[PDB]
Amino acid sequence: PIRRYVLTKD
Amino acid sequence: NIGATLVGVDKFGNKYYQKLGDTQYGRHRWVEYASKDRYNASQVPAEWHGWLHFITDHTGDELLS
Amino acid sequence: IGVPPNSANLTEARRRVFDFFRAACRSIPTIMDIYNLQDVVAPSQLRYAISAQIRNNAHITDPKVIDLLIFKGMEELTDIVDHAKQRHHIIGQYVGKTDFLKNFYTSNYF
Amino acid sequence: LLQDGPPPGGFAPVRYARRISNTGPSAMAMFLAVSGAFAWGMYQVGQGNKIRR
Amino acid sequence: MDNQFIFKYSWETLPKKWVKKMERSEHGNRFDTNTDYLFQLLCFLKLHTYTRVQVLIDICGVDYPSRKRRFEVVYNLLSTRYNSRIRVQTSADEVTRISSVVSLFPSAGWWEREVWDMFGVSFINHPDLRRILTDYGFEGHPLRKDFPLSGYVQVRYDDPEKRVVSEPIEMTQEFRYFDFASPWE
Amino acid sequence: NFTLNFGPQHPAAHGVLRLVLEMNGEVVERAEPHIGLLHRGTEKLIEYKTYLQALPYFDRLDYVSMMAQEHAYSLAVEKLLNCEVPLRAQYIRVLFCEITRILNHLLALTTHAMDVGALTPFLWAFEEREKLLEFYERVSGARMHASFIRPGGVAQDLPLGLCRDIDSFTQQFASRIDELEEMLTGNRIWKQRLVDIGTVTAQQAKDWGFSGVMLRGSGVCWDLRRAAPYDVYDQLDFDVPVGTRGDCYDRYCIRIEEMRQSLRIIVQCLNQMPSGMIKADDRKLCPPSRCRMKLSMESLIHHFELYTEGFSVPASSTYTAVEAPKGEFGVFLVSNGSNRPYRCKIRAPGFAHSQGLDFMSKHHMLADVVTIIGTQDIVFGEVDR
Amino acid sequence: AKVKQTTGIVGLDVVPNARAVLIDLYSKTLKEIQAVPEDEGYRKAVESFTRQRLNVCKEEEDWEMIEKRLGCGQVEELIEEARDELTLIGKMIEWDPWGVPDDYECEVIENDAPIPKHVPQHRPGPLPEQFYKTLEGLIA
Amino acid sequence: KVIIYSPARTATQSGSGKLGKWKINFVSTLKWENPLMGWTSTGDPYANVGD
Amino acid sequence: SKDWNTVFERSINTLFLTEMVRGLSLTLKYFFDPKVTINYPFEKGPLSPRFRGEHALRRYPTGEERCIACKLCEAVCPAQAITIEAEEREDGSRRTTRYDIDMTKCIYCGFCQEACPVDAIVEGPNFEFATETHEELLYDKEKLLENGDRWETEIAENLRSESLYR
Amino acid sequence: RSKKSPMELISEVPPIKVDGRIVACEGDTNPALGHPIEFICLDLNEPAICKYCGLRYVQDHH
Ligand SMILES: CCCCCCCCCCCCCCCCCCCC(=O)O[C@H](COC(=O)CCCCCCCCCCCCCC)COP(=O)(O)OCCN
Ligand SMILES: CCCCCCCCCCCC(=O)SCCNC(=O)CCNC(=O)[C@H](O)C(C)(C)COP(=O)(O)O
Ligand code: SF4
Ligand code: SF4
Ligand SMILES: [Zn+2]
Repeated sequence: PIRRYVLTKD
Repeated sequence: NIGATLVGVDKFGNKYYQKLGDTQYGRHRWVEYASKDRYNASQVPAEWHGWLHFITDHTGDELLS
Repeated sequence: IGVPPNSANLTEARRRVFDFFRAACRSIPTIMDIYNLQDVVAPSQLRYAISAQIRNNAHITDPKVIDLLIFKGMEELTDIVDHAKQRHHIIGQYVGKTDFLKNFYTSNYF
Repeated sequence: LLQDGPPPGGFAPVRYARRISNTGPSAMAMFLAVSGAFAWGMYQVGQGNKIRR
Repeated sequence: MDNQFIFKYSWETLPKKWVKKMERSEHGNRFDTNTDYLFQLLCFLKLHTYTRVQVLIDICGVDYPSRKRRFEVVYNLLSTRYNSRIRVQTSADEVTRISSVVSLFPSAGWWEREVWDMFGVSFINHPDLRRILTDYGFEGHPLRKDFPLSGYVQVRYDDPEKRVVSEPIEMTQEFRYFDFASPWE
Repeated sequence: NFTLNFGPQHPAAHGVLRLVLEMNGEVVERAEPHIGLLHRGTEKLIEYKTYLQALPYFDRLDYVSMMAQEHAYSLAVEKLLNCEVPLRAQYIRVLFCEITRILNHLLALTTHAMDVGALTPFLWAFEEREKLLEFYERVSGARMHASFIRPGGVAQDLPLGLCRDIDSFTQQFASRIDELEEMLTGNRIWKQRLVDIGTVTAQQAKDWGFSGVMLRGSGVCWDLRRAAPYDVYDQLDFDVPVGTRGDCYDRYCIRIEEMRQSLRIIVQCLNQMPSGMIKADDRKLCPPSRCRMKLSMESLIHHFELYTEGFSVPASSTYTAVEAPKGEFGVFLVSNGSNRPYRCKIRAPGFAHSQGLDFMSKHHMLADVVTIIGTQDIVFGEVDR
Repeated sequence: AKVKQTTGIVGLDVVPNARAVLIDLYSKTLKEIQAVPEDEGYRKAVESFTRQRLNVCKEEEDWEMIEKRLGCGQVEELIEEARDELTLIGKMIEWDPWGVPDDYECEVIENDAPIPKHVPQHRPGPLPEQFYKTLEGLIA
Repeated sequence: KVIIYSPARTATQSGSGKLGKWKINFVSTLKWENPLMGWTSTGDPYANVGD
Repeated sequence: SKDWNTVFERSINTLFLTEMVRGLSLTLKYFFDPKVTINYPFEKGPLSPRFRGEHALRRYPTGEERCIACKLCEAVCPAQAITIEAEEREDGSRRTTRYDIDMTKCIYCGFCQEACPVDAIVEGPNFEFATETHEELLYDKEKLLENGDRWETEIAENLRSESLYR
Repeated sequence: RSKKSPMELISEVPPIKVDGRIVACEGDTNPALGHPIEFICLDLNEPAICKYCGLRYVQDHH
């Protein structure tokens, strides 16, 4: 159960 | 030296005594070595070793059977 | 005092190396005085030994690596100066046909 | 099937609250037991000195 | 004050570019920064009112000899009045100076030296950074995965000179490494 | 200010303690303890042995609270494994942890008193500690180093004739505590040799990481077994003693009250002892019964693959924390996913207590330093790992 | 009704009439936070709870109600809490950590591994209301 | 002088769970027998580091 | 604050050492009580059937040795004390030709005892085996088998007694 | 006695007689104190040796 989401701006 | 009764004998000659208390430990059972020359510090056999250390309630004479 | 930040460039590390060598030379009478060694060695060739050990590692270009060697040298110097290192170790570290035939005669693995 | 455990009904209660007793000699009476003894003893020493003289 | 509330708050309140990555799990909340904004992050986490992290439990260290940033020091923290735990960690390197946090938590002065001793990650603006655990004449850093378990030098007493002298290691019975690893896992 | 070299070679100062310090002639300025004389190297040796072989490392560390030390390792492994332990095992683990707390407090109190000079309660308390080392002899194989607690449950079930003996001991242990306390608390010399010594403020304790009795001797109600209760402690009823002044005398009173509370918890655990199995059953990390592996195939396979390979902890990392008698003891496990731990750092409570000695002996007498050493209860097995 | 007498914590001597000093610190922090930008969460939260604390302490007149209807510890702990907040404000003004970098990434993981009910897990009671009402304003 | 290689799958067992991992093989081939109990002695510190 | 009636009692108590004679009288109550020490050479302390002492290799009642060279004990020993060498006898069955234990490395943890599938090795209740030479502590196969033979009548009874557990 | 090695001492023990085709050997009389149970199919003209115990079994008649 792995939720790995990488952030980003604009 | 002296105690309540005497519990069996040994092929090495040392006699094993037994005293019974009420609520506190101390002076329960000991050995009077047959010899006196430093008694080798270890002369109890395998049958009487368990009885001396309260490991087993068997006398050691009964442990043979 | 406190540990300085790592040098930005090699010319800033070079003065650090000179300062470390300077401090090592300044403290060199103390080792000879507190470890009771006068006839075995003179203080002059200890300079040569320190210079050799500091010039052997002269090909390093990275400022961080040079700074780390200076750090480790300072720790070793403080260990030696203080009553941490023990006698007959400073003197241990400091102060034909061919090689192949000798190495062959002594062992297989050289 | 013979797990060791508490007896049916539980063990007896135990006290753990640092019971305080009082076996001290006294509170004030020792002062008299010293002072009156001192006075009477000094009188006896005076009588002994007179006898020795 | 629990895991989720702290996660929301430190996601909103914390300035960006500080936490490189973060995790939320039952094992522990992590805040992986980038080995430069460490003093700032700890200072914010120590002085802020809604995160009054006061005590630094320990300063760990993990040697990964497979990544470019070989070492990874771990800062365990604890907030007494909020009753919560924060685990901040970075990525270090064998030749690099990571900032020290003795100014904030004075207790770190000895874990700092121990991390220097075991692995070799030096620190800046630290009063001592002297070896604390190994021998005075010890060489190398033992907790690195490179260091052999038996070590490099042995110690014995020789009679020709009445003193204890170190010598190259030479063991009577070698350390038997049993390879129990199996497939299907 | 001249410098003299401490470092006595005997357990009359706990042994293995250099402690070079600065002297103005009668008042010490800065004391620098030189730890490392007992750096056996457990932390490096952990990574080379499986999760079962590494358990006896934890008995050696802080070798007076044996079962309170391996308990942290067991809890960490259980957390990394999602293993559920039966209730009876939890209760007996709590009981034996309380016994460790009693042993540690007795040993610390009497060693500190003998450092001060009072040598008669020392032998009285070891006479009483005989009775608990005998209990340890009964359940496990060895008197002191007992690998009783395992990640699943406990190693073996309790013997039949144990609870009666434990309750018989607890009947008179309170009177024994009163006898030991009457000789020191009410005494005059003890007060003048402890009061206003080594005072630590709450801010100082928090800054220097003094979790344990030192933290609670400054007015901070931080009990890990109440703030973060791990085993069955919510059911149990006990109080947390908290001091008012950070001097050595209030730490002594706190330790006495902690022994009282430990006796209370032992009584509660003896009363509320359920039946059932001792080892876990959800995951496969427990050996099969020796009367079962000799007639079953899968059980024998499990026995073989557990006593050679061991259980493989899934790859993760965590920091557990239990309330050791010294203070907060925590194990930072990093699991590679294999049967051997990747990295296992051990957070010794005595490490921070020993580093915080420099500011505690600020402007004190030199003989005023041995009492500060005694009041913080430092053993050097945990300090140097 | 009377003086605090003992505070129960060593090294934390009682500060008589702590409400005045507490109000002074809150006012200084409120008038000093104007340096940092409004849009950021840090200011948006510090202004929120500092203003809440100022209102709740100005409504009351004695310590035994100030700490009672806050429930955030004794009236004296709030003093060093506010002092530390002011120190943090000053330090972060000096640092100036603002400005979201253009090339910014943050791998946020949501690992969910269940742990047993018998491992040491911090299980405390609920927080006071303001701790929860602050995040509503922070998000919106 | 070291050798960098990936250990091959063992023939006796059909699982491929130990593959994909690379190791450094220090050639620590110097081992002898203690002439009292038959134990294997070494003088090379890298006897099993790479393993 | 004082009332001229409590300062008198406190000054007197601090002047007549009452709190010291309290402890002085307390220390004397065990002087006439029975003692607790034991005459070790004659009477020894109480042990338990699970005691871990000097190792012993037991054998079958028929006479065949019980060890089958399974090497579980060697692979589970945390201290790496046990060294085993096996070989197929001309009889056909597998047995040990060199089974020795380093009693200097051994820690008496009982892992080897509980890892045997056949109960070949056990820790006897013998806690008195201090020697004079270091090389004697390296227990080889013959010495360990002799230990097993010597304590068999009690080792077997100990195993049978606490067989309800493990 | 100790002059006889166990290999030469087990050979003199007479083989057991079993009426059936397979016999289960458990070591000692108590199952928990012996080796794991081993079922041996004794069909040849030679005794079947228990691999754990070394005991031999001979089939007399069905
Ligand atoms: C059967 C034959 C037996 C022969 C032996 C007698 C029994 C001896 C038993 C000895 C047992 C105790 C031994 C302990 C050794 C150390 C004790 C020293 C304690 C001490 O010095 O404390 C001082 C007070 O005691 C003191 O001052 C001690 C001196 C007290 C003298 C009493 C003076 C009373 C005068 C009353 C006169 C009455 C008549 C007047 C007309 C100072 O106290 P502190 O510094 O600790 O506390 C703050 C005060 N500032
Ligand atoms: C008794 C005393 C105890 C301590 C003794 C010392 C123990 C540690 C000794 C340190 C060991 C090291 O390698 S630490 C020092 C190693 N660092 C360097 O050698 C710098 C690299 N070399 C250069 O920069 C230049 O070539 C240079 C040669 C400097 C000049 O040439 P220039 O001018 O063109 O620059
Ligand atoms: S575990 Fe027992 S049977 Fe197996 S090799 Fe060791 S001693 Fe022999
Ligand atoms: S008792 Fe422990 S250390 Fe000793 S031989 Fe057995 S398994 Fe190895
Ligand atoms: Zn058989």
